[PDB]
Amino acid sequence: HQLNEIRKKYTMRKSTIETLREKLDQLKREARKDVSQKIKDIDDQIQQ
Amino acid sequence: SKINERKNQEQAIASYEAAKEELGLKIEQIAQEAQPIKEQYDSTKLAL
Repeated sequence: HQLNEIRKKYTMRKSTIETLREKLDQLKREARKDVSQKIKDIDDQIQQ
Repeated sequence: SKINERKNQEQAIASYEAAKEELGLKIEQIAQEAQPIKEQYDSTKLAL
């Protein structure tokens, strides 16, 4: 069971990298959305 | 997994708070140095 727990720790490391990948995906999505909104707002302010 | 996510988020928040405190001191000193420049500009404008 300790060896199985070590395999579970490896799977948990894979879960942590999956959590990292989902966090990177959400971070990139929020970052692109905010940067696009900010660029549009800055362009609108510059046009005004 | 959620405790680890919260821990890294809390570490980022602590880094942001430390940056906020140091940046607040930096802006305070920058304003203190900038005020004489504004006074010199006003005196130069009045002389001109």
